[PDB]
Amino acid sequence: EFGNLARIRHVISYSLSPFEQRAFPSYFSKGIPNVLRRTRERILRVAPPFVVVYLIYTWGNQEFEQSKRKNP
Amino acid sequence: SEPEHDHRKRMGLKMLLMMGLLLPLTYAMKRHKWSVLKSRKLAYRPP
Amino acid sequence: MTNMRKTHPLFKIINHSFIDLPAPSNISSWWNFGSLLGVCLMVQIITGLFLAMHYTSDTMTAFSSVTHICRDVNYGWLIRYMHANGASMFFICLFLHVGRGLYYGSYTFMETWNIGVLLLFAVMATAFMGYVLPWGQMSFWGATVITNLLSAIPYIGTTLVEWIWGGFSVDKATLTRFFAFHFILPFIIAALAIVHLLFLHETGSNNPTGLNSDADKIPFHPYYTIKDILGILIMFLILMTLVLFFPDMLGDPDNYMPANPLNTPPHIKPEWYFLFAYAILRSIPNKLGGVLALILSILILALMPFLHTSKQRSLMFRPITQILYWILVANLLILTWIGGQPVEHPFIIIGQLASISYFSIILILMPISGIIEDKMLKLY
Amino acid sequence: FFERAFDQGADAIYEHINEGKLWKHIKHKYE
Amino acid sequence: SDLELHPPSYPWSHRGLLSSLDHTSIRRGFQVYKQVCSSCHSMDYVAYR
Amino acid sequence: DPLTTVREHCEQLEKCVKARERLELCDNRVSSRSQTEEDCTEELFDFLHARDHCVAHKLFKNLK
Amino acid sequence: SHTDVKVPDFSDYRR
Amino acid sequence: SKWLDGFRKWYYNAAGFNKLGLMRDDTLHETEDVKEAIRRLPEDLYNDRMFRIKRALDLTMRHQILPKDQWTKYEEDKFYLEPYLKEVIRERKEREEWAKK
Ligand SMILES: CCCCCCCCCCCCCCCCCC(=O)OC[C@H](COP(=O)(O)OCCN)OC(=O)CCCCCCCCCCCCCCCCC
Ligand code: HEM
Ligand code: HEM
Repeated sequence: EFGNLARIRHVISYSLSPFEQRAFPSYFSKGIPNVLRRTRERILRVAPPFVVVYLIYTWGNQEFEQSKRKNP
Repeated sequence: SEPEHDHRKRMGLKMLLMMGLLLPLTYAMKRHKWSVLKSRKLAYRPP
Repeated sequence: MTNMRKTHPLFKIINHSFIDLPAPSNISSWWNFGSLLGVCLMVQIITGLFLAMHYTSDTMTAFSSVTHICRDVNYGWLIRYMHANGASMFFICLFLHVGRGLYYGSYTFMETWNIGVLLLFAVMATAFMGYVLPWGQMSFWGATVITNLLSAIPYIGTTLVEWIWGGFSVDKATLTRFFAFHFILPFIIAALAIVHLLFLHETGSNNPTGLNSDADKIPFHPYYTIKDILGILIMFLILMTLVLFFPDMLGDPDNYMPANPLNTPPHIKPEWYFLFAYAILRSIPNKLGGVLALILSILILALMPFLHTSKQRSLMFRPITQILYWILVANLLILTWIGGQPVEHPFIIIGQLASISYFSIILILMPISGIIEDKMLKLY
Repeated sequence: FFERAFDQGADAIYEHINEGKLWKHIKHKYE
Repeated sequence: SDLELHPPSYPWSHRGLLSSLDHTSIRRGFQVYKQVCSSCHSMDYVAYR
Repeated sequence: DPLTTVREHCEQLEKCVKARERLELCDNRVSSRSQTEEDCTEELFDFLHARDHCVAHKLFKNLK
Repeated sequence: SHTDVKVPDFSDYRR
Repeated sequence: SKWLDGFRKWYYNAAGFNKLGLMRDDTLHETEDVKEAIRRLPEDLYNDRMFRIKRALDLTMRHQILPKDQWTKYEEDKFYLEPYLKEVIRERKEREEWAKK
């Protein structure tokens, strides 16, 4: 329902045609810092549970391979 | 146990060539369509 | 002169649902998994049609029929492996869809989430019964163990055991009931999916920021149309990569033997997307307790909208609940790994600790974390 | 003017990778 | 007991992603099966065609 | 037989030699007849695992 | 004033 | 205390809605009480709020954030929706109290 969704006053939007602009304007040289910024802002909340459960997995397999070992 | 193995890998090679031809075109079309939104600039002047 | 697209009795439905539908501009790729789920369901039915219209599945020689499909039917291996790995990719996309809804505060739609929970029950049932159908060794043992689980309840367990099974081991007609409503129930899944679409079209989509997106909305075509086509091509790449290079990676060798009730299996498990659920049956030492534990896990998934004690919808501005959420996601990964491994030391106590951590995170830890987050924001 | 060249090239790299292994390579001494 | 040995990964001619089978090795293994292994084991789902 | 050639031409690797002398010292201390259920099992798997890892490293070069 | 506005420089995106 | 205030400011900076230029009251989930809190706002606060939401959606669409000079610092994040929301909550509470008896 375009036309009766919201009420916005005094805003200006500028846009270009896709045929008068580049499809990949400075792709790598402006995309690598943003990807590194997002990774630095999110890896401290995503990664440490995965590191702890990798430690849990390795400890479990180490105990399973250490289960009997011809016990004296 | 797997008599289809050679023809399976032949269809896999066909798939890899098909997707290597297709997916750059679809990605370029998506970037071309979304380049209007990714170039949009917004201004707000209250009275 | 009139516009054909807005006055046609059949095309106004398709453009109001597909073309000029206003969608949020800042939608990421995660919502695209939902669209992938739809087309994944479609190709399943297509392969399912190819698994019935040429084929003769038997109550006694089902496995012989399946190997005659793989060997003596043209492209039968291809459609069989697309059916199996499409079930696997369907559960991958369904898990990512559910996690999207769980993370971005999309559970505030009540009836949409409830019929999603119904759809999840239906796809669990279809996947389990489809795994029962080809009549392998460990498929038979899993069907026997879980029908011994469900036979305990009076007048609805026992009566349906004698209804879905002519005899407990084998007689002249056993698997045709499993085949019958594994055949019909994905069409109920498709009907509940179009009800899912109807309710979402009533309420509108949701942005990842969780705010009112009505300031910036765009037509669905041609932005999200080409985004969905790109996602479908990437999904089909991965799907027949799993089909056509590594067909027995997400699968298992233990069901590639004929069924023999005299021969016990050394290691028994369900498929991978059932595995963590199987771990809950290894958690509580009660069969009825395990059944109610499965029902309670999907019921607290349905009950999650009542636990939203925060005044911020999405979790982009909620770091404590984000940390709790990723702890929960890794806890389900640990639960899948535990459900894979057999019942010994100390996998029993890892199962106990993982199950109580899962229930504590979903029940009590997340609303208290939201209360702490709201208290630290000078809100109350 | 590409589909027959597409299938021919995919087949050509398939027997270039697997030279001396497929059945068509050994339809000389086994016929 | 419960202790087992994991077999290693031999460098097969079909181990690779695009690697095909050696069909003369399949023929030689077939006459091995016919001349040795066919007295006890079976190939119930395999025909001569 | 080429795998036998592989067996004595990489038996002299230090880890499978070490597991081999673990196996012979176990064979020494089980022949004392201690009437137990104790065997030379795990080090036998360790020696076979090391020698089969060496074989799968370099078996198929001399084969047809 | 509507004459006080002008389009921004799109030089980093334009060809 | 002072250390609680420091961890509060650190948590505000790590929440991440100051990177998109959003204020604190813009991020409230639009329930019914919040909807008639917005409906009772004056025109200038409402227009600034709508521009802030639209700018946040525009920045989220390109996966970008504002420069650090343009971020919302702690002192200017005032509480403009707080009296409207609290009186809406109070009148809803007294309506519920009247309907209870
Ligand atoms: C410090 C920089 C390091 C890198 C150097 C280079 C610099 C990179 C750029 C850094 C920029 C600054 C940081 C930006 C990220 C945002 C802030 C952040 O993440 O802070 C760390 C966070 C603090 O917590 P926060 O949510 O912010 O709130 C504090 C309130 N007390 O704390 C955390 O996120 C820690 C969470 C730890 C969770 C551990 C969970 C372990 C247990 C999981 C078990 C799961 C399975 C259970 C199984 C049971 C059965 C066995
Ligand atoms: C209504 C359409 C469907 C029909 C007619 C159908 C029919 C069949 C048949 C005949 C089989 C046995 C053949 C085989 O095992 O390869 C089978 C297997 C299976 N089906 Fe379906 N199916 C349908 C939809 C689905 C859906 C939607 C799912 C996903 C939830 C699904 C999951 C499975 C699974 C997991 C197997 C076992 C595959 C295996 O042997 O590993 N099926 N189905
Ligand atoms: C049975 C398989 C399912 C299919 C085919 C399916 C299909 C879809 C489709 C096509 C959409 C719209 C695309 C989008 O915007 O994400 C969607 C959205 C949604 N689905 Fe599903 N869905 C399924 C399962 C579920 C389940 C199990 C849940 C509940 C956890 C769920 C909850 C939602 C929600 C909340 C949205 C709205 C997204 C938002 O605006 O935030 N879906 N689904």
